[PDB]
Amino acid sequence: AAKDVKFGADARALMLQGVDLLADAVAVTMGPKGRTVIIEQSWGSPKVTKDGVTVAKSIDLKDKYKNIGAKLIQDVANNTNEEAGDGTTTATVLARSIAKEGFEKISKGANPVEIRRGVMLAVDAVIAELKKQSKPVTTPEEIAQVATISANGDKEIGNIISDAMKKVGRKGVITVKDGKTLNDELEIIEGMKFDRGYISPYFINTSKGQKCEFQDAYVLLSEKKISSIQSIVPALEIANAHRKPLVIIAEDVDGEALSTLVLNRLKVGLQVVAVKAPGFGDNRKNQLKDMAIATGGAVFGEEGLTLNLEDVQPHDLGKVGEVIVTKDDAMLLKGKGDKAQIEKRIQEIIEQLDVTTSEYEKEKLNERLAKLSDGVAVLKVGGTSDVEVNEKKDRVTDALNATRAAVEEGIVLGGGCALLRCIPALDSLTPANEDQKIGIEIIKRTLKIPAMTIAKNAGVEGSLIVEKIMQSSSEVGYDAMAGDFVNMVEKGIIDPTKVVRTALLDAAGVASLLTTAEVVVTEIPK
Amino acid sequence: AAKDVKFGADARALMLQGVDLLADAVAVTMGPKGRTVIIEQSWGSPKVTKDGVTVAKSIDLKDKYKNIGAKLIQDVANNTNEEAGDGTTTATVLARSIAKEGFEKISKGANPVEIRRGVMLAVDAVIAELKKQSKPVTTPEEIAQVATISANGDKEIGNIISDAMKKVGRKGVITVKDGKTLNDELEIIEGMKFDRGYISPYFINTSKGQKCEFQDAYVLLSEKKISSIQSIVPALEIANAHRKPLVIIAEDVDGEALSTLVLNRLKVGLQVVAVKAPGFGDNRKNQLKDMAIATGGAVFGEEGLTLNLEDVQPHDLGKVGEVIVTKDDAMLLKGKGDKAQIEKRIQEIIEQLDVTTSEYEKEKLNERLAKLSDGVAVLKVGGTSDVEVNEKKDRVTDALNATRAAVEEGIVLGGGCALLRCIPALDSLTPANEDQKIGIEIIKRTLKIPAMTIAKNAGVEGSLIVEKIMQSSSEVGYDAMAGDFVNMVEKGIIDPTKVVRTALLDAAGVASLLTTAEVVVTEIPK
Amino acid sequence: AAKDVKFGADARALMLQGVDLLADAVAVTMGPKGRTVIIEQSWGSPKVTKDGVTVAKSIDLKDKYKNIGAKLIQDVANNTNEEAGDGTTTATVLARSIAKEGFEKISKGANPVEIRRGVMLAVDAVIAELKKQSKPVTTPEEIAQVATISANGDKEIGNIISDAMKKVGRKGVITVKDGKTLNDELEIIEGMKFDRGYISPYFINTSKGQKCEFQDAYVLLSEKKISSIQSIVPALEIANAHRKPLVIIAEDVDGEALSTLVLNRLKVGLQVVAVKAPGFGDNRKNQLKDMAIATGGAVFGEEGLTLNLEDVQPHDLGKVGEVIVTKDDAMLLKGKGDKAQIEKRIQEIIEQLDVTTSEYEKEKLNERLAKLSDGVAVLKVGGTSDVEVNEKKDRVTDALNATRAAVEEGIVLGGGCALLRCIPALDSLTPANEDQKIGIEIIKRTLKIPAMTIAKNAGVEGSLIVEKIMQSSSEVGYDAMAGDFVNMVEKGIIDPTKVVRTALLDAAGVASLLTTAEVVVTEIPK
Repeated sequence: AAKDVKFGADARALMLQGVDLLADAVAVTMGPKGRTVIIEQSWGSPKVTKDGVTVAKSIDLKDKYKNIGAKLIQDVANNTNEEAGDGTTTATVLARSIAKEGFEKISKGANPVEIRRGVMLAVDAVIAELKKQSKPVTTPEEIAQVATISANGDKEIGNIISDAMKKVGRKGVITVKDGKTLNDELEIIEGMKFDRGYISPYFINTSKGQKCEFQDAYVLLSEKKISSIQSIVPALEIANAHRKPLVIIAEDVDGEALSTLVLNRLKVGLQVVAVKAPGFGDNRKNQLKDMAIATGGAVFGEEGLTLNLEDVQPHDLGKVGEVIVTKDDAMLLKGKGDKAQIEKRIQEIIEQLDVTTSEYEKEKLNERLAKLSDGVAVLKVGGTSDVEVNEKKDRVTDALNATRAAVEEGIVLGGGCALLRCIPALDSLTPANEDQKIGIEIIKRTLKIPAMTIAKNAGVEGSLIVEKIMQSSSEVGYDAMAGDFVNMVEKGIIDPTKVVRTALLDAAGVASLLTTAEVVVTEIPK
Repeated sequence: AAKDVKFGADARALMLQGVDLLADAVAVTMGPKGRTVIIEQSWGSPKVTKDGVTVAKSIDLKDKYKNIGAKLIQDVANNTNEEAGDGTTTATVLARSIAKEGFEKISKGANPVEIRRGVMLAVDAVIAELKKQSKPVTTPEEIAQVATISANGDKEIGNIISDAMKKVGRKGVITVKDGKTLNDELEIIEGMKFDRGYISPYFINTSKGQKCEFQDAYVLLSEKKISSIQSIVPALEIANAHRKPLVIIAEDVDGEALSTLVLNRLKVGLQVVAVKAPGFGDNRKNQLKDMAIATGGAVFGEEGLTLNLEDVQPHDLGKVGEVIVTKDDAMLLKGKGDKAQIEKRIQEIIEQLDVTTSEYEKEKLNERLAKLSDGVAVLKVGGTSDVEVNEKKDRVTDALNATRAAVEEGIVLGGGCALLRCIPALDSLTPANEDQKIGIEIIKRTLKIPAMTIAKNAGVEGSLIVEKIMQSSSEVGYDAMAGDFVNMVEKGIIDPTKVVRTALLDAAGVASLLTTAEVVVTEIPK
Repeated sequence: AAKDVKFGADARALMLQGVDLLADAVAVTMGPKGRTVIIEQSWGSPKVTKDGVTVAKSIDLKDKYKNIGAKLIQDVANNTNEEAGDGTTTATVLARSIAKEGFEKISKGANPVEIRRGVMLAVDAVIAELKKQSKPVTTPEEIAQVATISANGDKEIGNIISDAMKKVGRKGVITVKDGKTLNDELEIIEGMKFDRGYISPYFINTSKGQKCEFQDAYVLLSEKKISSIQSIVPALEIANAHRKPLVIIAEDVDGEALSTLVLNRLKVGLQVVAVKAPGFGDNRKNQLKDMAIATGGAVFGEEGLTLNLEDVQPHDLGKVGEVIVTKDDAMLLKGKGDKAQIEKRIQEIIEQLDVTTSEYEKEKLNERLAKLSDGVAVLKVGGTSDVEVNEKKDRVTDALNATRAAVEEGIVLGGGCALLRCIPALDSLTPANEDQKIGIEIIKRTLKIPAMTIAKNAGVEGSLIVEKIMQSSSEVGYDAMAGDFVNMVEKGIIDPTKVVRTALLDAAGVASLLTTAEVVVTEIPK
C-alpha cells in the first residue's frame, strides 16, 4: 500500500477535527440529564441509547486523518475504563479541550514541549489536591451508605452488598447470580479467583456481557507451554467420552494447540476454553499445585515425577462445579477434592508464613493461603419472573462495582465538583517560563468543563452555574436533578475518587500525544 | 512491461523529491528529543513510534521515480545497519543533503565526476580524523563505565555485562535469556557459534525479533550439497518418530530439498530449519568434524568412509539442547556427546597449532580450538513478572550491543560532535581544480547537520548551538536533555566510533550514486 | 488482428525515434567512464548497472512503430555479440547515426539505393584497412601480454591463461572451474567438445549464465531422429533406477520425445537434457561412433547390427563424469570406457589420414583425431571463501575470452582509435555518382563517433579530442582514465580486431535495412 505523509500542523489540524466530532457526540450524554443518541442498525430498528461508550464506539469516520484523531481517543478512553462508563465520557471531553487549547497556542508560536511540561505540572498539582480532598469508605456504615447511594435509593440492594462485604471482607470476592426465587439472598461457597482470562474471544459463550461460563468441567493443569504442541487430545477424548466442558490452564497456548481448541469449539461444539497460568516462576508452580489439590486433578510437569499430556487418564483432570472466564479474570467455583489434602496444603502455607521474613514471600504466601481457606460470596437476585430478575441483576452489579471503587480509593464531591474545587491548587504552582505558564493555564480552564457540560445538558446557562459554585462554600454544588444549589454531602451525590483521578490522567495523556506528534502517515485508498 | 525512460536532470530531480520526503520524515526522530510519528495500520490502532528505522520502512511513495529515490536510501541505510537503529537516521539525513548540494552545483554547470572526487577526498580526511580522536575501551573499568552509560544509568545491568565480558573475554560470546526467577545472574555453558544463518525467512519462528529457536533438536551434518537432491526423508522420519525439531547444515539447499523443507514448515508445521555450512574447502571439512564430535552425530560425506543421506540412523544425527538460528548467525548450545572425543580433538588441534607456521592456518585453526574449549556466557534476566522481565531484557541487549561496539573500535564525543569537531581536518586538504574544491566544501557543510538537527528537535536555534560548539573547547558539546553546554566526557555522553564512521560512509555512498546516475528506467503502470 | 499500414517516410520516421531513445540510453555507458543506468525492478531494489547489453534489453517502448525501431537493433546487436558486451554498444551507436544521416539525405531527394551502395563501398574500404593495421597475437609472450592486459594488471591471471594456452595450443580448449582451495592452478583432463547445444531452453539448470550441468550422467546416442517417437522411456527408467542424470544426443528431438523430456524435467524433476547430433551425413555416423567408444555406450542405429531404443540396457548408455550443455555448445568431461578401444580407434584414424588426400576428409578426420587424443585444460580458481572465488572466476573467464579473440584475428589500437584511424582509407575511394558520394561521406563522418562518445562520457569536449587524435601520429590516442594523450601501444590499451570489425558490419547491416524499408505493418491494439 502506497502512503501519503502529512507534516506538522497540516496533520494535527485534521486529527483535531476527528476529535471534535467525537467529543460533541458523547458530551451530550453526560450527566443526569444526558440526551439520547439514535444509532442506525442494519438489520432491525434504530438503537436508542444514552451510553457514552456505545456512542463512542459506534462512530467511525471515513477521512483517513480524521479517523486517527477519533481512534486515538477511542482506543484509550474505551479501553482503560472497562469497569464503568463514567470515566470514558469525562476523559473524552477533557482531552478534546486540552488538545485544542494547546494546538491554538502552538500554531501561534508557543513551544510544544514547554506547553506540554506546563500541562503536566498542572495535572499533578490537581491530583495531589484530589487525594487530599478524598474521604475513605471503610466502616460498614460508610459502605452501606455508599452502596445505597449507588443503588439509587434501593436500600435492599445496598444491604445485601453491605452484608456480603462484611462477611468476606473489603478485599474479598463477591459475585452476582440469578436466584430462581422471589427473594434476594446471600450464600458463601468454596472457590478460588485469579487474574487471568480467556486467551481468545473465540471461546466466548453466553455473549451478553462477553462471558464464558461452563458447569461440571474438567480441569487440565500444565506448567509447560502447549504452544505448537499437540498431544492434548487424550484430555479432549475424555471430555467427549464423558460429556463435560474442559478448561485448560497453561503457561501459554498457541499454534496447533490453539488451532485444535478453537476449531473444536467452533465446528464440533466442544465446550472447551483456555486460560493462562496465574503466576510467574516458582510461584507459578506452587499456584498450579494448589489448584490441583483443590480440583482433584494432577499437574502435568516435567520436574520430579514426569506426567505427560500424551497420556491423560480420568483421574488426572480435576473437576469443577462451575467455571467462569472473562477478560483478564477467571474463577473456579465448587471444586471437588480431598479435604484432607486441602487442609494439609493450608497448614504448610501457614508454616511457611511463620518462618519467612521477606515481604515478597509473605505476600505471595498470603495470596495462596486465602485462595484455599477463604470462600466466595454469592449474591442471588430474586423476583417474580426472569424478565424482571434479569434487570435487577444489573442494578446489583452496578451498585457493587461502585461500592468497591469507593472502598479502594475514597469518595469526592460528585457532579463535576471534584475537579472544579481543585482549581485553587494551581495558584501556588510556579512555571519556569511563559510557555510553561500557558500550559498550566490550559488546565486551569479545562478543569471547569465537566461542570459546565452537565449544566448545559440540564438546560441552564453553564457559565452561571459554574461561577456560582466557585463563589460559594466547598460543600455546595449544583444538582441537575433538583435544579438547585445543594449540600452535596447531605444529598449523597458522590463520585469515586478513582474515577475522577483516572479520567483526568487519561485526558492529559491523549491530549499530550495529540498536540506534539509531528508526522502522520496514512495509506492511500483504492 | 513497457518502459518510460527519463534522462539526466529530469530523472535526478524526481529521485531527489522522493528523498526529501523520506529524510524529513526521519530527521525529526533524531536525538534525545525526537518527536513521534503516527503510522496508520489497517487492522488495529495507529502505531505511535520514535524509531527512525520503522518510520523509514513505513514510507512508500506511489510515483515511479520518487519511489526510487526513497528505495535507494531505504535499501542501503536499513540493510547495512542491522546491528543497531542508531546509524540509519544519520546516514539518511546526511545523504539527502550531500546529494542535494551536489545536484544544485551540477545543474549550474559543475562536472559530476570532479564533484564526486572532491567529496570522496573530504570523506577520507574526516574519517582519518575520527580514528585519531577515538579512544579505546579495553580495560574492565572502561568497559563497565560504557556499559553503565549505554544502560542509561542502570548500574546493575552495566555490572552483569562487565562481569560476562571479563569471564569470556572482549571477543567472547554473550547471550541474553529469561531466568524465570527474581535475580539477574550469569552462568557459563558449553556451546558453539558460527556465522551462518537460516537459508530462508520461511523458517522464522517466535517472530518478534525475527528469531528461529528449537529445543532438543536433531542435527544433520553434510559436507555435500543437497540442492535438487532428495533422500533427506530418513532424517525427517526420525524427527517425526521421535518428536524432536531438526536442523540441517549443508553446503547448499535448493530445488526439491528446499521445497520439501519449506512446504513442510508452512503447511505441516514440521519444526525443521536449514543453515549453510560454516566454512570453505578443507577448513569446511574440519569444522564439520569438530561439530559432529561436539553434537554426537556424523557427517554424511563421500571421502573415506561413505555415509549417505539415503540411510539415516538415530545415531547419525547429533543432539543439541538448544538451537538458535537468526539472519547470518547460528548457535548450538548444550550439545550431547562423548567428552573423551571432544578432548582428544582439542588436543590434536593444539598439537597442530604448535606445528603450523602459516598465518592463515594458525588463525583458522585457533578459531576451531576455541569452538571446542571455550564456553558461552549467558545473562539471565530476572524479575517478579514476565511483563517486566521482558522490558529489562531489552535494556540488557541494547547495553550489551553498545558495549561490544565500543570495545571493537573505541568511542567519540557523541551527540553529533564527533563529526562537527572533524571540520578542521579539511583545512589541509587540497583539491586539484574548482569542481573538486566544491566537492570538499559540500562535505564541510554537511558535517554540521547532525548537530543542528538535534538542536532543532530540542527546540532551540540550530544555528546558534552549532556555532557555539565550534567556538568552544574540544570537550564541550550541547546537551539537549540538560538544555546547556556541558563537558561531554564528564557527562558520559558518547557514541561508538564505529557507528559514526559507518553512517558517514553510507551517506557518501548513496549520495554519490544518486547525483551521477544519468538514465533512469521505470515501468509504465496499467 | 486488424492491421495499420504506414508508408515510406511516415513509417521510417517513427522507427528512427525508437532507435534514438535506445541509442542514447546505451551510449552513455560506453567506454572507461561510462555512467550508470538505474533500472526499476518489480520485486526488489532498483538495479544499478553499467552494462550496455542489460540496458538495451531492458528498454521496450509501447508505441507500435517505435517498438520496431528498437527491436531491429536489439535483435541483432544483442544476438550477434554473445561473446563479449563490447560489440553491442558500438554497433548500436554507429547504426543510429548511419541510419539517421541516410534518412535525412533521402527525405531531401537522394536515391535510397545509391546511398546504400555508397555506404557499402565505404564499409569495405574501412574493413580492409583494419585488417592491414591489425597485429597478430601468436607468440607465448604476446599472448601473455594480452592476457595480462585483459586481466587488468592481474599478472597471475594472465599467467595461468598463458600457461593453459601453451599446453593445449592456440586452438585448444580451456574452461574454468572452482578449485575449492586457496591457490589458482592448471590441470589437463580427458574430454570432448562439439558445437551443439541444448535442443530447448527448458533444460536450463544452474541459471546464472544460462548453463546446464550434470554429473555422473548416462549418455544415450542415436544416429536416428526421435522426433515424434517415444520408446525413449527404457533409458529414462535406467536413469531413475540408478540415480544418474541423462543426456540424449540425437539427430533431432521433437513432438512426443521432446514433450516427454520437457514435462518430466518440469513436473517430475527428472534430470535429463537433449542435444542435437554433432555432424552431417557419414561424418555424423563416424562422430557418434567415436563418442560411443569414448563414453562406453552404444549407438542405437539401424544399419549393420540393429539396436533399438525399445530395449535399453545398462551397458548401452555411456557414462560421463561431467556433462556441460550451453547455447550452441556441449562438452563431455571424464568419460568412462575401454582404453584399448579408444587407442585402437585413434590408430585407425591415423592410418586413414595417411591414406586420404582430399582436403575435406583430412580436415574432418583430423578433428575426430583430436577429439580422442587431446585433452581439455581446466583452470581452477581458488581463494579464501566462495563469495570471493566466485568473483575472480569471472575475471578469469573475461581475460580468457579476450585472449582467445585476440589470438584469432589480432589486435588494433583501442578506445575508438581503430576506426578513427581508418578514415584516410576512404580518400581514394571513388563513387559512381553524387548519391554514392553522399553514402561514402556518411560513413566517413560516423567513423568519428566512438571516439567522441568516449570523450563525452569522460567529460571533455568530444570535438577537440577527436580532432587532436586525427592531427597527431598514429600511435597516439586519448586515454580517458589518464585524462591525456598517450602512446596506446605502450600503455596496452587495445581492442581485438574481431570486435571492431564485427561491430562495424552489424551497424552497417541494420542501418541499411532501416533506411530502405518502405512499408511497415503493425497490429491495431484493442
